[PDB]
Amino acid sequence: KEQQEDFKEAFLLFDRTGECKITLSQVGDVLRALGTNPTNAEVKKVLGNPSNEEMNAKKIEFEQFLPMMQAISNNKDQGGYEDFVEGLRVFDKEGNGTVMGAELRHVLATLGEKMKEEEVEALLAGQEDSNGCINYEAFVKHIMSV
Amino acid sequence: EMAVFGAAAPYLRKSEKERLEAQTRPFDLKKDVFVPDDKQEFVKAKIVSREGGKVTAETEYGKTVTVKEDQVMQQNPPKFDKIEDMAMLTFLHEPAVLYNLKDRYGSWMIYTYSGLFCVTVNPYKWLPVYTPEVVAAYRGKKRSEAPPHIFSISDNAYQYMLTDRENQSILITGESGAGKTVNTKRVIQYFAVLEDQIIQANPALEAFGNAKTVRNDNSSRFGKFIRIHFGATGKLASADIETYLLEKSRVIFQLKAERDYHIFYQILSNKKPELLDMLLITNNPYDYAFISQGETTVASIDDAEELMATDNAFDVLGFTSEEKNSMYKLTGAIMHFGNMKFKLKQREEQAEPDGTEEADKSAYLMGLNSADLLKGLCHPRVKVGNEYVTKGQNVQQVIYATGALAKAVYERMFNWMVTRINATLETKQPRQYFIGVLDIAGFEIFDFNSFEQLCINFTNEKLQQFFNHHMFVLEQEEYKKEGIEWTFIDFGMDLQACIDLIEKPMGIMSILEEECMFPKATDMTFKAKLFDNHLGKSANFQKPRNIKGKPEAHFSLIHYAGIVDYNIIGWLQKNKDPLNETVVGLYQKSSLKLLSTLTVSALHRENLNKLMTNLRSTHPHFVRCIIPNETKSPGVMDNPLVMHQLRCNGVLEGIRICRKGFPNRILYGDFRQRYRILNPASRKGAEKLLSSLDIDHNQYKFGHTKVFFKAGLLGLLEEMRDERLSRIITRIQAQSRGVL
Ligand SMILES: Nc1ncnc2c1ncn2[C@@H]1O[C@H](COP(=O)(O)OP(=O)(O)O)[C@@H](O)[C@H]1O
Ligand SMILES: [Mg+2]
Repeated sequence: KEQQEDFKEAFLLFDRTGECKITLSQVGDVLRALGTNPTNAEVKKVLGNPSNEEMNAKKIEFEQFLPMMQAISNNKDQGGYEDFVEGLRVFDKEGNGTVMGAELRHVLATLGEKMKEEEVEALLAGQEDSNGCINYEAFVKHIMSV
Repeated sequence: EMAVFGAAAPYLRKSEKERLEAQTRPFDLKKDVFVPDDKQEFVKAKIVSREGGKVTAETEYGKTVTVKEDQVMQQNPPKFDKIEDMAMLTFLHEPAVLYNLKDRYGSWMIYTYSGLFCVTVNPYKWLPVYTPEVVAAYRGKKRSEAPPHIFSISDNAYQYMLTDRENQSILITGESGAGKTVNTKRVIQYFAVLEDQIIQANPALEAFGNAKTVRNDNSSRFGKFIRIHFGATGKLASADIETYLLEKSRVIFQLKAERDYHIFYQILSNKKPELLDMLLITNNPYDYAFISQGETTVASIDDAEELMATDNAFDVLGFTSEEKNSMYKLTGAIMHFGNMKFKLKQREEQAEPDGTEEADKSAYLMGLNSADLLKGLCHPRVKVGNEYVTKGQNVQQVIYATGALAKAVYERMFNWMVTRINATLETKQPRQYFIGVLDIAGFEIFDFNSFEQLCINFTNEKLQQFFNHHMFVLEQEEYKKEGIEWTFIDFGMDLQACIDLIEKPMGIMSILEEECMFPKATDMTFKAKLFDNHLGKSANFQKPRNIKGKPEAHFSLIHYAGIVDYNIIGWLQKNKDPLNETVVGLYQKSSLKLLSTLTVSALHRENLNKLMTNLRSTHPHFVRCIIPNETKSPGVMDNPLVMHQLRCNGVLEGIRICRKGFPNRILYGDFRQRYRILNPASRKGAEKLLSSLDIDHNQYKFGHTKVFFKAGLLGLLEEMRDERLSRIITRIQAQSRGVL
């Protein structure tokens, strides 16, 4: 029950209205700050795959949020060091342990899911060497350690 | 960078952005296929809807026709189109090759690799790819990295000669007009970097060894083999030229829609009146039997300009002017022979001459005696035991003899001319490890295939058998090196049936030669004997076909390209080769160049066997040339014609033979270090991952230095790697969202 107590304390702390109510846009952020790394599919299916208009319209309370985190805690798909390093090594053309920053930016903007520039720039802030390359080993240490 | 070439770089290889945009070409493989058409008989379409056995598809041109679902084949994915080399095509299909070739040619792309071949299409305009800077760039470039080009294979052959110390040969064969001569000229200047002499002589050889076909106006009937004799250090030393398979039937006989060789018509042009005056030529082609029966003249060539070009080639060259005058004299004499009439002596089978004035002109031309020539022709003398005895000849026999003599002297003229230019070009520098460059006519399949077409088809069949044997030898050597063998069956017997039907005893040519010596043999008897000895007994032989009202056919064969029907009429008249000997003595007793001068199927067979035994000593290299369209419009190309030529050239069969084994061979270490992304946990790990891939192990073979497997396994591995890395990217995005 203590874990539920912490969940509700975080929920009310993140509640700016005092009604233990949040929006759908921030439910994923709350879940991730509570120890999850889900994809958009996971956060949409728990809500029933709502549309864009319903995404920014409806609001969810802590009582209705409890099943979401209860089910998410049953998922153990979070990745690992080996998979991330193997994925980032293919971009290491010279194979010294570094990846081109510009190529990483372009593939992030085109391949996979595009993300806002500021968050990724802060994530890589100080993670790139003087040559404009990012040592993907230290980058992996940085991203998953937090 | 690809920018070394500069001006030609876009033509040689496209840039990255075009490849990227074409890769994302949105198409669903489940709805776009290839459907047969009516006039092109191969088109692309997308299925509007599936209605069971019959499916309705919309084509690019725009049509609402429907076809049975069994006649539609899979279409190559857009992510893999416009490939530089189509050897590893994901879905090999007969129209897929045509589609890829036309898509490339649309981007103005000429050279394309097809495994061991090098397919090139013929445009009609100047291109910058032959810039000397490009030649320097290709110097030392291998087949893989460099874009497709003939210079790449030439450099590969040069490197093979350097590293193995053995002769190398490059063979070119395509449909007449595919531009083989031009390609040979480009490659010979590439080697040069004497070639000026080669190009200077080329017009003469072309004029003396070409005629207008129903499909082409400057067909090269005979084959050419140019040998570049190098030095011990691989420096150009000298050049030789050899000619094989000259068509005497062309000189003796012509078809309804066919011309004779260019030379006769050139001299028939009056823009050199002195030659006509000294040759006693009336300037009327219809007055000479040997030429009239063909096609009088065509407007595609101005004749006189070609005559001046040939005269310039002769005059400024190693030989003098009186020799040229003698050559013209003898050609005119050959022309004269088509006017004798003869007549069977009353109450006798011997035949005597009537128009004893053409004989006078011919004898004056050769300096012989008209009476002596007539007596020799009418009453030839042969030495039996130790005494000379006369022989009897009827009108038919003497006609055949004179035709054979004329064609033989023409062939000897051609050979002597080749020898003369070769001697002029040759120089006394050391000669070592010659590189051969052969060009020959293609696997022509007209609507009225005849004996000459049969000979060309037999030669092409032999060449294809040689190619298959070379592929088998290479694959077996590779397997022996790798210590594992697969499909240890040679491909020669996969093609030997046609050769057996053609050349071996009781074959078509043997049977024809048997008819030649039979007392009374006619075409009807020839067909009857062919059917009796081969109908049903031999799989290849079969009855003729009557489709869309072809003129006529008598029998058919199953070549490596397809079913081809031939004709019989006239073959006996076109195969007889009685070479009189007394007239040979008269020529050898002549005050002219003739002193230096001295059955068709058998001589052709001997020449072909000489060619094959010469070629076997050299390591081969193969090129393919295909015309895009009948009209000279460069951009447009006719799909049926291109597909027919692709079938004829046997690119598809070659790539299929390659695919029969395990073409995909990858270094074990490279595979372990590259494709381990698929199953993330250099030999133990490689085999562990391969076993744990959860795929049937019959598809792939486990080696020691190179892992082998079929393209089906490779494609599945690549696509599952793609989806796995997509999943990894999605997980990375989820982690980044978690960071937020
Ligand atoms: N590299 C090329 N660029 C442009 N046209 C070419 C090229 N190669 C061949 N051709 C075309 O091919 C024709 C000559 O073909 P040719 O070599 O005589 O055929 P064949 O070898 O059957 O005699 C010319 O009219 C020319 O326009
Ligand atoms: Mg030619």
